[PDB]
Amino acid sequence: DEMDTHDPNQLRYEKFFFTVKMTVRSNRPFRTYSDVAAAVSHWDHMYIGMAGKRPFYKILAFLGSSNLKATPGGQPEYHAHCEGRAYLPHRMGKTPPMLNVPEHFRRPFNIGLYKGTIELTMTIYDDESLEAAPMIWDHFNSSKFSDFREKALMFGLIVEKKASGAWVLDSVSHFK
Amino acid sequence: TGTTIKFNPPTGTDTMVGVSTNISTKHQCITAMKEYESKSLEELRLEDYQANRK
Amino acid sequence: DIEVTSSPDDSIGCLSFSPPTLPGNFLIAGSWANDVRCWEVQDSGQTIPKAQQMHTGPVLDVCWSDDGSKVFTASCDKTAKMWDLSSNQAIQIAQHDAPVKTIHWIKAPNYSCVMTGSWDKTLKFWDTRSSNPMMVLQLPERCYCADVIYPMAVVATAERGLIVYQLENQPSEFRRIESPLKHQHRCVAIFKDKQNKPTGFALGSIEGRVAIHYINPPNPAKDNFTFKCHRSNSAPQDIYAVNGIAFHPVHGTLATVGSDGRFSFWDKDARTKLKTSEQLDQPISACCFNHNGNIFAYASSYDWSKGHEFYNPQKKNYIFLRNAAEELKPR
Repeated sequence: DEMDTHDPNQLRYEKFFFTVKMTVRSNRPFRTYSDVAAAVSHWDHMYIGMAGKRPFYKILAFLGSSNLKATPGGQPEYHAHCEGRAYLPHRMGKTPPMLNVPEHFRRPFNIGLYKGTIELTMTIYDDESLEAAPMIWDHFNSSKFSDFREKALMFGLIVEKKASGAWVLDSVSHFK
Repeated sequence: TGTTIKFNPPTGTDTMVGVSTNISTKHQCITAMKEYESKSLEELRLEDYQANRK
Repeated sequence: DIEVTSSPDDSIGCLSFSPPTLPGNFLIAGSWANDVRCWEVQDSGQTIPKAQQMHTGPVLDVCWSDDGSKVFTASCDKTAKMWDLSSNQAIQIAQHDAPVKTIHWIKAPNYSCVMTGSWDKTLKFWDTRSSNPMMVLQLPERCYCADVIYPMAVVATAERGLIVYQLENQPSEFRRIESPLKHQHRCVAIFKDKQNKPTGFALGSIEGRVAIHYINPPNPAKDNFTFKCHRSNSAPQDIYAVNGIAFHPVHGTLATVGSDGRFSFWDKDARTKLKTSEQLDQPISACCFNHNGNIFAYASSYDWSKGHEFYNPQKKNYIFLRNAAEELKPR
Protein backbone atom coordinates (compact mmCIF):
# COMPACT_ATOMS: atom_id res chain seq x y z
CA ASP A 1 0.00 0.00 0.00
CA GLU A 2 0.74 3.73 -0.12
CA MET A 3 -0.28 6.08 2.72
CA ASP A 4 -3.59 7.93 2.40
CA THR A 5 -2.44 11.47 3.18
CA HIS A 6 -5.47 13.43 1.95
CA ASP A 7 -6.74 15.71 4.71
CA PRO A 8 -9.38 18.44 4.27
CA ASN A 9 -8.55 19.64 7.80
CA GLN A 10 -4.85 20.12 7.06
CA LEU A 11 -3.73 23.04 9.21
CA ARG A 12 -2.12 25.28 6.57
CA TYR A 13 -0.60 28.70 7.32
CA GLU A 14 -0.72 31.98 5.41
CA LYS A 15 1.60 34.96 5.26
CA PHE A 16 0.27 38.18 3.74
CA PHE A 17 0.23 41.95 3.40
CA PHE A 18 -3.06 43.74 4.12
CA THR A 19 -4.80 47.12 3.81
CA VAL A 20 -8.21 48.18 5.21
CA LYS A 21 -10.03 51.48 4.52
CA MET A 22 -13.51 51.66 6.06
CA THR A 23 -16.19 54.38 6.17
CA VAL A 24 -19.60 54.00 7.83
CA ARG A 25 -22.28 56.69 7.35
CA SER A 26 -25.17 56.32 9.80
CA ASN A 27 -28.41 58.11 10.73
CA ARG A 28 -27.67 57.95 14.49
CA PRO A 29 -24.76 57.07 16.85
CA PHE A 30 -24.18 53.36 17.56
CA ARG A 31 -25.13 52.14 21.04
CA THR A 32 -23.10 48.93 21.34
CA TYR A 33 -20.28 47.34 19.32
CA SER A 34 -22.78 44.55 18.63
CA ASP A 35 -24.71 47.07 16.48
CA VAL A 36 -21.61 48.15 14.53
CA ALA A 37 -20.82 44.50 13.78
CA ALA A 38 -24.28 44.00 12.28
CA ALA A 39 -24.08 47.03 9.99
CA VAL A 40 -20.48 46.31 8.90
CA SER A 41 -21.15 42.59 8.24
CA HIS A 42 -23.50 43.54 5.40
CA TRP A 43 -20.46 44.46 3.30
CA ASP A 44 -20.50 41.14 1.39
CA HIS A 45 -24.15 40.88 0.34
CA MET A 46 -24.17 40.18 -3.41
CA TYR A 47 -20.43 39.40 -3.33
CA ILE A 48 -18.44 40.40 -6.43
CA GLY A 49 -14.84 39.32 -5.96
CA MET A 50 -12.02 36.81 -5.72
CA ALA A 51 -13.50 33.54 -4.46
CA GLY A 52 -10.40 32.31 -2.59
CA LYS A 53 -9.99 35.69 -0.84
CA ARG A 54 -13.49 36.07 0.68
CA PRO A 55 -12.62 34.49 4.09
CA PHE A 56 -9.69 36.87 4.58
CA TYR A 57 -11.78 39.98 3.89
CA LYS A 58 -14.18 38.87 6.65
CA ILE A 59 -11.20 39.01 8.99
CA LEU A 60 -10.29 42.52 7.76
CA ALA A 61 -13.92 43.69 7.97
CA PHE A 62 -13.94 42.39 11.55
CA LEU A 63 -10.62 44.18 12.13
CA GLY A 64 -12.00 47.33 10.50
CA SER A 65 -14.98 47.70 12.82
CA SER A 66 -12.68 47.10 15.79
CA ASN A 67 -10.87 50.39 15.14
CA LEU A 68 -13.56 52.69 13.65
CA LYS A 69 -13.10 56.25 14.95
CA ALA A 70 -15.81 58.90 14.60
CA THR A 71 -15.34 61.78 12.14
CA PRO A 72 -16.80 64.75 14.14
CA GLY A 73 -18.50 66.15 10.97
CA GLY A 74 -20.24 64.30 8.13
CA GLN A 75 -24.84 63.21 10.43
CA PRO A 76 -22.54 60.56 12.11
CA GLU A 77 -19.52 59.16 10.22
CA TYR A 78 -17.04 56.49 11.32
CA HIS A 79 -13.63 55.86 9.78
CA ALA A 80 -10.82 53.30 10.15
CA HIS A 81 -7.52 52.66 8.37
CA CYS A 82 -5.63 49.43 9.12
CA GLU A 83 -2.38 48.35 7.50
CA GLY A 84 0.25 45.69 8.14
CA ARG A 85 1.71 42.23 7.54
CA ALA A 86 0.61 39.05 9.36
CA TYR A 87 0.58 35.25 9.79
CA LEU A 88 -2.72 33.30 9.82
CA PRO A 89 -3.34 29.60 10.55
CA HIS A 90 -6.44 28.04 8.98
CA ARG A 91 -8.13 24.76 8.00
CA MET A 92 -9.53 25.71 4.58
CA GLY A 93 -7.34 23.77 2.11
CA LYS A 94 -5.24 25.17 -0.74
CA THR A 95 -5.53 28.96 -0.95
CA PRO A 96 -4.92 30.27 -4.50
CA PRO A 97 -2.04 32.79 -4.75
CA MET A 98 -2.97 36.36 -3.78
CA LEU A 99 -1.70 39.39 -5.74
CA ASN A 100 -1.86 43.13 -4.85
CA VAL A 101 -5.14 44.08 -6.55
CA PRO A 102 -7.30 46.25 -4.24
CA GLU A 103 -10.97 45.22 -4.32
CA HIS A 104 -13.88 47.59 -3.75
CA PHE A 105 -17.06 47.07 -1.70
CA ARG A 106 -19.89 49.56 -1.07
CA ARG A 107 -23.40 48.55 0.07
CA PRO A 108 -26.33 49.73 2.22
CA PHE A 109 -27.81 48.39 5.47
CA ASN A 110 -31.11 48.60 7.36
CA ILE A 111 -31.12 46.90 10.78
CA GLY A 112 -32.69 47.88 14.13
CA LEU A 113 -32.87 51.67 14.42
CA TYR A 114 -29.99 52.18 11.92
CA LYS A 115 -29.83 52.75 8.16
CA GLY A 116 -26.90 53.90 5.99
CA THR A 117 -23.90 52.71 3.98
CA ILE A 118 -20.56 50.91 4.43
CA GLU A 119 -17.63 51.66 2.15
CA LEU A 120 -14.76 49.19 2.22
CA THR A 121 -11.46 49.02 0.34
CA MET A 122 -9.25 45.97 0.79
CA THR A 123 -6.00 44.42 -0.45
CA ILE A 124 -4.48 41.07 0.41
CA TYR A 125 -1.41 39.50 -1.22
CA ASP A 126 1.33 36.93 -0.58
CA ASP A 127 4.46 37.80 1.42
CA GLU A 128 7.34 35.55 0.36
CA SER A 129 9.73 37.41 2.70
CA LEU A 130 11.15 34.88 5.19
CA GLU A 131 11.07 37.47 8.03
CA ALA A 132 8.84 36.94 11.12
CA ALA A 133 5.28 38.31 11.25
CA PRO A 134 2.78 38.47 14.16
CA MET A 135 -0.49 36.50 14.16
CA ILE A 136 -3.32 38.53 12.65
CA TRP A 137 -5.15 37.88 15.92
CA ASP A 138 -2.68 40.36 17.40
CA HIS A 139 -3.95 43.36 15.44
CA PHE A 140 -7.14 42.89 17.48
CA ASN A 141 -6.90 44.46 20.94
CA SER A 142 -9.66 42.13 22.20
CA SER A 143 -8.42 38.73 20.92
CA LYS A 144 -7.28 38.00 24.48
CA PHE A 145 -10.53 36.36 25.73
CA SER A 146 -13.16 33.74 24.74
CA ASP A 147 -15.77 36.47 24.00
CA PHE A 148 -13.62 36.78 20.88
CA ARG A 149 -15.15 33.59 19.45
CA GLU A 150 -18.58 35.22 19.62
CA LYS A 151 -17.49 38.45 17.93
CA ALA A 152 -15.68 36.61 15.12
CA LEU A 153 -18.91 34.72 14.42
CA MET A 154 -20.86 37.91 13.57
CA PHE A 155 -18.54 38.16 10.53
CA GLY A 156 -18.94 34.52 9.56
CA LEU A 157 -15.66 33.44 11.17
CA ILE A 158 -15.50 30.15 13.03
CA VAL A 159 -12.41 30.33 15.25
CA GLU A 160 -10.80 27.87 17.69
CA LYS A 161 -8.17 28.39 20.35
CA LYS A 162 -7.00 25.21 22.03
CA ALA A 163 -4.57 24.50 24.91
CA SER A 164 -1.60 25.66 22.81
CA GLY A 165 -1.01 28.13 19.98
CA ALA A 166 -2.98 31.02 18.54
CA TRP A 167 -6.59 31.15 17.30
CA VAL A 168 -7.09 29.02 14.22
CA LEU A 169 -9.63 29.88 11.52
CA ASP A 170 -11.37 26.53 11.42
CA SER A 171 -14.03 27.41 8.85
CA VAL A 172 -16.24 30.15 7.43
CA SER A 173 -20.01 30.48 7.44
CA HIS A 174 -21.74 32.56 4.73
CA PHE A 175 -25.39 32.46 5.81
CA LYS A 176 -26.90 33.54 9.17
CA THR B 1 -18.03 10.09 36.75
CA GLY B 2 -17.04 6.81 35.05
CA THR B 3 -18.47 5.06 31.96
CA THR B 4 -22.12 4.78 33.06
CA ILE B 5 -23.62 5.99 29.76
CA LYS B 6 -23.60 3.05 27.33
CA PHE B 7 -21.16 2.90 24.40
CA ASN B 8 -22.54 4.24 21.11
CA PRO B 9 -20.07 5.03 18.28
CA PRO B 10 -20.40 8.54 16.77
CA THR B 11 -20.85 8.62 13.00
CA GLY B 12 -19.49 10.87 10.25
CA THR B 13 -18.24 11.22 6.68
CA ASP B 14 -14.74 11.13 5.17
CA THR B 15 -12.95 10.95 1.81
CA MET B 16 -10.63 8.09 0.80
CA VAL B 17 -7.82 8.08 -1.80
CA GLY B 18 -5.10 7.89 -6.31
CA VAL B 19 -8.52 6.17 -6.33
CA SER B 20 -10.67 9.00 -4.88
CA THR B 21 -13.94 7.92 -3.22
CA ASN B 22 -16.53 8.76 -0.47
CA ILE B 23 -17.43 6.84 2.71
CA SER B 24 -19.25 6.76 6.06
CA THR B 25 -17.47 6.45 9.41
CA LYS B 26 -18.27 4.83 12.77
CA HIS B 27 -15.81 6.10 15.37
CA GLN B 28 -15.07 3.17 17.70
CA CYS B 29 -13.81 5.14 20.68
CA ILE B 30 -15.86 6.10 23.73
CA THR B 31 -14.18 9.51 24.09
CA ALA B 32 -15.36 10.40 20.60
CA MET B 33 -18.78 10.66 22.23
CA LYS B 34 -19.93 14.13 23.33
CA GLU B 35 -20.52 12.83 26.89
CA TYR B 36 -16.94 11.64 27.46
CA GLU B 37 -15.04 14.00 25.14
CA SER B 38 -13.48 15.91 28.07
CA LYS B 39 -11.66 12.87 29.49
CA SER B 40 -9.12 10.26 28.37
CA LEU B 41 -9.45 6.47 28.35
CA GLU B 42 -7.03 6.07 31.29
CA GLU B 43 -8.97 8.80 33.12
CA LEU B 44 -12.32 7.03 32.66
CA ARG B 45 -10.80 3.65 33.45
CA LEU B 46 -9.41 4.99 36.74
CA GLU B 47 -12.81 6.46 37.63
CA ASP B 48 -14.36 3.05 36.90
CA TYR B 49 -11.68 1.30 38.99
CA GLN B 50 -12.22 3.50 42.03
CA ALA B 51 -16.01 3.21 41.67
CA ASN B 52 -15.20 -0.52 41.73
CA ARG B 53 -17.38 -0.66 38.61
CA LYS B 54 -15.11 -3.03 36.67
CA ASP C 1 4.18 -15.07 17.23
CA ILE C 2 6.12 -15.74 20.45
CA GLU C 3 4.60 -15.13 23.91
CA VAL C 4 6.19 -14.12 27.22
CA THR C 5 6.37 -16.30 30.36
CA SER C 6 4.20 -15.23 33.30
CA SER C 7 2.61 -12.10 31.78
CA PRO C 8 0.57 -9.65 33.96
CA ASP C 9 -2.81 -10.30 35.63
CA ASP C 10 -4.46 -7.10 34.35
CA SER C 11 -4.10 -4.81 31.28
CA ILE C 12 -0.69 -3.49 30.21
CA GLY C 13 -0.12 0.27 30.02
CA CYS C 14 3.56 0.54 29.11
CA LEU C 15 6.64 -1.30 27.79
CA SER C 16 10.34 -0.39 27.91
CA PHE C 17 13.49 -2.23 26.83
CA SER C 18 16.86 -1.58 28.52
CA PRO C 19 19.56 0.82 27.21
CA PRO C 20 22.63 -0.40 25.25
CA THR C 21 24.89 0.18 28.29
CA LEU C 22 23.39 -3.08 29.60
CA PRO C 23 24.59 -6.50 28.33
CA GLY C 24 21.78 -8.49 26.70
CA ASN C 25 18.12 -7.43 26.72
CA PHE C 26 15.72 -6.60 29.54
CA LEU C 27 12.01 -5.86 29.21
CA ILE C 28 9.81 -3.81 31.59
CA ALA C 29 5.98 -3.83 31.75
CA GLY C 30 3.50 -1.88 33.92
CA SER C 31 -0.09 -2.98 34.53
CA TRP C 32 -3.46 -1.96 35.97
CA ALA C 33 -2.85 -4.59 38.60
CA ASN C 34 -0.54 -1.95 40.18
CA ASP C 35 2.66 -3.93 39.55
CA VAL C 36 5.80 -3.72 37.37
CA ARG C 37 7.59 -6.80 36.03
CA CYS C 38 11.09 -7.37 34.68
CA TRP C 39 12.17 -10.08 32.22
CA GLU C 40 15.45 -10.98 30.52
CA VAL C 41 14.81 -11.65 26.83
CA GLN C 42 17.18 -14.25 25.39
CA ASP C 43 18.14 -14.58 21.72
CA SER C 44 16.56 -18.02 21.84
CA GLY C 45 13.22 -16.23 22.34
CA GLN C 46 12.84 -17.63 25.85
CA THR C 47 12.24 -15.14 28.68
CA ILE C 48 13.39 -15.36 32.28
CA PRO C 49 11.20 -13.63 34.91
CA LYS C 50 13.69 -11.60 36.92
CA ALA C 51 12.04 -9.17 39.39
CA GLN C 52 8.93 -7.24 40.46
CA GLN C 53 7.71 -4.06 42.21
CA MET C 54 4.48 -2.63 43.65
CA HIS C 55 2.55 0.64 43.43
CA THR C 56 -0.62 1.30 45.41
CA GLY C 57 -2.44 2.02 42.11
CA PRO C 58 -2.17 1.34 38.35
CA VAL C 59 1.18 1.98 36.66
CA LEU C 60 0.98 4.24 33.58
CA ASP C 61 4.63 4.56 32.36
CA VAL C 62 8.10 3.02 32.80
CA CYS C 63 11.61 3.87 31.58
CA TRP C 64 15.28 3.15 32.21
CA SER C 65 18.27 5.16 33.36
CA ASP C 66 21.03 5.80 30.76
CA ASP C 67 23.50 3.51 32.57
CA GLY C 68 21.10 0.58 33.01
CA SER C 69 21.07 0.36 36.83
CA LYS C 70 17.60 1.91 37.33
CA VAL C 71 13.94 1.61 36.30
CA PHE C 72 11.66 4.62 36.85
CA THR C 73 7.96 3.97 37.41
CA ALA C 74 4.95 6.26 37.01
CA SER C 75 1.63 5.50 38.74
CA CYS C 76 -1.91 6.62 39.49
CA ASP C 77 -1.00 6.55 43.17
CA LYS C 78 0.40 10.05 42.45
CA THR C 79 4.04 8.97 42.82
CA ALA C 80 7.02 7.90 40.76
CA LYS C 81 9.49 5.36 42.17
CA MET C 82 13.14 4.69 41.36
CA TRP C 83 13.99 1.01 41.24
CA ASP C 84 17.51 -0.25 41.84
CA LEU C 85 17.46 -3.61 40.06
CA SER C 86 20.59 -5.13 41.65
CA SER C 87 19.32 -4.91 45.24
CA ASN C 88 15.63 -5.09 44.16
CA GLN C 89 15.07 -2.02 46.37
CA ALA C 90 12.78 0.82 45.22
CA ILE C 91 12.27 4.36 46.63
CA GLN C 92 10.03 7.36 45.98
CA ILE C 93 11.54 10.17 43.92
CA ALA C 94 8.55 12.19 42.71
CA GLN C 95 5.07 13.33 43.83
CA HIS C 96 2.22 15.08 42.05
CA ASP C 97 -1.30 16.23 42.99
CA ALA C 98 -2.78 13.75 40.48
CA PRO C 99 -1.74 10.56 38.62
CA VAL C 100 1.63 10.60 36.84
CA LYS C 101 1.09 9.82 33.14
CA THR C 102 4.57 10.08 31.61
CA ILE C 103 8.09 9.39 32.90
CA HIS C 104 11.40 10.04 31.13
CA TRP C 105 15.14 10.08 31.72
CA ILE C 106 17.11 13.20 30.69
CA LYS C 107 20.88 12.70 30.25
CA ALA C 108 22.38 16.07 29.34
CA PRO C 109 26.15 16.89 29.36
CA ASN C 110 25.33 19.69 31.81
CA TYR C 111 23.05 17.73 34.21
CA SER C 112 20.84 14.61 34.64
CA CYS C 113 17.25 14.21 35.85
CA VAL C 114 13.80 12.58 35.73
CA MET C 115 10.93 14.40 34.01
CA THR C 116 7.44 13.49 35.23
CA GLY C 117 4.31 14.50 33.33
CA SER C 118 1.04 14.53 35.24
CA TRP C 119 -2.71 15.16 35.05
CA ASP C 120 -2.14 17.85 37.71
CA LYS C 121 -1.25 20.03 34.69
CA THR C 122 2.52 20.18 35.43
CA LEU C 123 5.90 18.88 34.31
CA LYS C 124 8.37 18.22 37.12
CA PHE C 125 12.10 17.60 37.26
CA TRP C 126 13.82 15.45 39.88
CA ASP C 127 17.46 14.56 40.65
CA THR C 128 16.45 11.26 42.38
CA ARG C 129 18.08 12.02 45.71
CA SER C 130 16.06 15.09 46.74
CA SER C 131 12.33 15.46 47.51
CA ASN C 132 11.90 18.97 46.12
CA PRO C 133 11.43 19.37 42.41
CA MET C 134 14.52 21.06 41.04
CA MET C 135 12.29 22.55 38.34
CA VAL C 136 8.50 22.90 37.89
CA LEU C 137 6.79 23.64 34.56
CA GLN C 138 3.19 24.67 34.00
CA LEU C 139 1.24 22.96 31.25
CA PRO C 140 -1.96 24.29 29.63
CA GLU C 141 -3.85 21.07 30.46
CA ARG C 142 -3.69 17.48 31.74
CA CYS C 143 -0.56 15.73 30.49
CA TYR C 144 -1.58 12.95 28.09
CA CYS C 145 1.71 11.75 26.55
CA ALA C 146 5.30 12.86 25.94
CA ASP C 147 8.68 11.85 24.47
CA VAL C 148 12.33 12.72 25.12
CA ILE C 149 15.45 12.72 22.94
CA TYR C 150 18.10 15.28 23.97
CA PRO C 151 17.93 18.23 23.43
CA MET C 152 14.23 18.08 22.50
CA ALA C 153 11.05 17.05 24.34
CA VAL C 154 7.47 16.95 23.08
CA VAL C 155 4.44 17.02 25.35
CA ALA C 156 0.80 16.50 24.37
CA THR C 157 -2.04 17.66 26.65
CA ALA C 158 -5.83 17.49 26.96
CA GLU C 159 -7.64 19.91 24.66
CA ARG C 160 -5.12 19.13 21.90
CA GLY C 161 -2.21 20.93 23.54
CA LEU C 162 1.13 20.38 21.88
CA ILE C 163 4.44 21.75 23.12
CA VAL C 164 8.13 21.36 22.19
CA TYR C 165 11.01 21.88 24.62
CA GLN C 166 14.76 22.57 24.42
CA LEU C 167 16.92 20.76 26.97
CA GLU C 168 20.34 22.54 26.84
CA ASN C 169 21.32 24.13 30.19
CA GLN C 170 17.92 24.25 31.93
CA PRO C 171 14.86 22.88 30.08
CA SER C 172 12.52 25.54 28.68
CA GLU C 173 9.55 25.97 26.35
CA PHE C 174 10.66 26.05 22.70
CA ARG C 175 7.40 26.20 20.72
CA ARG C 176 3.65 26.06 21.40
CA ILE C 177 2.32 24.29 18.32
CA GLU C 178 -1.22 24.55 16.97
CA SER C 179 -2.08 20.85 16.61
CA PRO C 180 -2.37 19.42 13.09
CA LEU C 181 -4.91 16.93 14.43
CA LYS C 182 -8.52 17.81 15.30
CA HIS C 183 -9.16 14.96 17.78
CA GLN C 184 -7.85 14.06 21.26
CA HIS C 185 -4.08 13.47 21.55
CA ARG C 186 -3.05 9.94 22.56
CA CYS C 187 0.66 9.22 21.86
CA VAL C 188 3.83 10.88 20.43
CA ALA C 189 7.36 9.83 19.24
CA ILE C 190 10.42 11.96 18.39
CA PHE C 191 12.23 11.14 15.11
CA LYS C 192 15.75 12.00 13.95
CA ASP C 193 17.39 13.37 10.79
CA LYS C 194 20.09 11.57 8.77
CA GLN C 195 22.75 13.39 10.82
CA ASN C 196 21.10 11.69 13.87
CA LYS C 197 19.55 14.75 15.55
CA PRO C 198 16.06 15.38 17.04
CA THR C 199 14.26 16.80 14.00
CA GLY C 200 10.51 16.16 14.52
CA PHE C 201 7.81 13.93 16.05
CA ALA C 202 4.89 11.64 15.21
CA LEU C 203 1.56 12.34 16.96
CA GLY C 204 -1.33 9.89 17.15
CA SER C 205 -4.94 10.90 17.79
CA ILE C 206 -7.91 8.70 18.78
CA GLU C 207 -9.34 9.18 15.30
CA GLY C 208 -7.38 6.51 13.36
CA ARG C 209 -4.83 9.14 12.29
CA VAL C 210 -1.17 10.14 12.75
CA ALA C 211 0.47 13.51 12.11
CA ILE C 212 4.09 13.85 10.93
CA HIS C 213 5.48 17.18 12.10
CA TYR C 214 8.91 18.66 11.29
CA ILE C 215 10.13 21.45 13.56
CA ASN C 216 12.13 23.27 10.88
CA PRO C 217 11.40 22.06 7.33
CA PRO C 218 12.11 23.86 3.98
CA ASN C 219 8.35 23.96 3.21
CA PRO C 220 5.85 23.13 6.04
CA ALA C 221 2.85 23.11 3.66
CA LYS C 222 3.96 19.83 1.97
CA ASP C 223 6.65 18.46 4.33
CA ASN C 224 4.21 18.42 7.26
CA PHE C 225 1.48 15.93 6.53
CA THR C 226 -0.98 13.54 8.17
CA PHE C 227 -1.97 9.94 7.34
CA LYS C 228 -4.88 7.65 8.23
CA CYS C 229 -4.29 4.31 9.99
CA HIS C 230 -5.95 1.60 12.12
CA ARG C 231 -9.23 1.63 10.19
CA SER C 232 -11.09 -1.61 9.38
CA ASN C 233 -12.31 -1.67 5.73
CA SER C 234 -20.57 0.07 0.78
CA ALA C 235 -20.28 -0.45 4.57
CA PRO C 236 -19.28 2.05 7.35
CA GLN C 237 -15.49 2.25 7.96
CA ASP C 238 -14.55 1.54 11.59
CA ILE C 239 -12.16 4.04 13.23
CA TYR C 240 -9.81 3.09 16.09
CA ALA C 241 -7.50 4.95 18.47
CA VAL C 242 -3.75 4.81 17.94
CA ASN C 243 -2.48 3.68 21.37
CA GLY C 244 1.30 3.62 20.93
CA ILE C 245 3.95 4.83 18.47
CA ALA C 246 7.67 4.00 18.22
CA PHE C 247 10.48 4.66 15.74
CA HIS C 248 13.10 2.11 14.72
CA PRO C 249 16.27 3.36 16.47
CA VAL C 250 18.39 2.48 13.40
CA HIS C 251 16.28 2.52 10.20
CA GLY C 252 14.00 5.56 10.73
CA THR C 253 10.75 3.74 9.95
CA LEU C 254 7.99 3.56 12.59
CA ALA C 255 5.56 1.21 14.32
CA THR C 256 1.97 2.13 15.22
CA VAL C 257 -0.47 0.07 17.32
CA GLY C 258 -4.23 0.49 17.72
CA SER C 259 -7.54 -0.29 19.44
CA ASP C 260 -8.43 -2.58 16.49
CA GLY C 261 -5.81 -5.12 17.65
CA ARG C 262 -3.33 -4.59 14.81
CA PHE C 263 0.19 -3.25 14.41
CA SER C 264 1.50 -1.48 11.31
CA PHE C 265 4.93 -0.48 10.01
CA TRP C 266 5.27 2.70 7.95
CA ASP C 267 7.87 4.61 5.93
CA LYS C 268 7.20 8.28 6.57
CA ASP C 269 9.70 9.55 3.96
CA ALA C 270 8.45 7.34 1.14
CA ARG C 271 4.91 7.79 2.55
CA THR C 272 4.26 4.07 2.18
CA LYS C 273 2.71 1.43 4.43
CA LEU C 274 5.00 -1.57 4.90
CA LYS C 275 3.07 -4.20 6.88
CA THR C 276 -0.34 -4.44 8.60
CA SER C 277 -0.70 -7.49 10.87
CA GLU C 278 -3.48 -9.96 11.62
CA GLN C 279 -6.27 -8.73 13.88
CA LEU C 280 -5.98 -10.05 17.45
CA ASP C 281 -8.59 -11.12 20.03
CA GLN C 282 -8.29 -7.71 21.79
CA PRO C 283 -6.67 -4.21 21.22
CA ILE C 284 -2.92 -3.61 21.37
CA SER C 285 -2.28 -1.22 24.25
CA ALA C 286 1.50 -0.72 24.27
CA CYS C 287 4.60 -1.39 22.14
CA CYS C 288 8.32 -0.67 21.65
CA PHE C 289 11.71 -1.79 20.24
CA ASN C 290 14.85 -3.16 21.99
CA HIS C 291 17.92 -0.90 22.25
CA ASN C 292 18.99 -1.70 18.67
CA GLY C 293 15.63 -2.67 17.16
CA ASN C 294 15.80 -6.39 16.36
CA ILE C 295 12.85 -7.11 18.69
CA PHE C 296 9.42 -5.47 18.50
CA ALA C 297 7.46 -5.83 21.76
CA TYR C 298 3.65 -5.36 21.80
CA ALA C 299 1.01 -6.10 24.46
CA SER C 300 -2.52 -7.34 23.78
CA SER C 301 -4.84 -5.85 26.42
CA TYR C 302 -8.18 -4.11 26.72
CA ASP C 303 -7.50 -0.37 26.38
CA TRP C 304 -10.96 0.65 27.65
CA SER C 305 -11.84 2.18 24.26
CA LYS C 306 -15.43 0.97 24.64
CA GLY C 307 -16.06 1.60 28.35
CA HIS C 308 -16.42 -0.66 31.38
CA GLU C 309 -18.95 -2.92 29.61
CA PHE C 310 -16.59 -4.78 27.23
CA TYR C 311 -14.02 -5.47 29.95
CA ASN C 312 -13.64 -9.20 30.40
CA PRO C 313 -11.57 -9.55 33.63
CA GLN C 314 -11.04 -13.19 32.67
CA LYS C 315 -9.19 -12.84 29.32
CA LYS C 316 -5.41 -13.31 29.41
CA ASN C 317 -3.16 -10.34 28.76
CA TYR C 318 -0.39 -11.28 26.32
CA ILE C 319 2.90 -9.63 25.51
CA PHE C 320 4.34 -10.68 22.12
CA LEU C 321 7.89 -10.49 20.72
CA ARG C 322 8.71 -10.40 17.01
CA ASN C 323 12.37 -10.91 15.94
CA ALA C 324 11.85 -8.70 12.87
CA ALA C 325 14.72 -6.43 11.78
CA GLU C 326 14.00 -7.53 8.19
CA GLU C 327 10.37 -6.38 8.17
CA LEU C 328 11.46 -2.79 8.91
CA LYS C 329 13.70 -1.82 5.99
CA PRO C 330 12.91 0.88 3.39
CA ARG C 331 13.53 0.22 -0.33
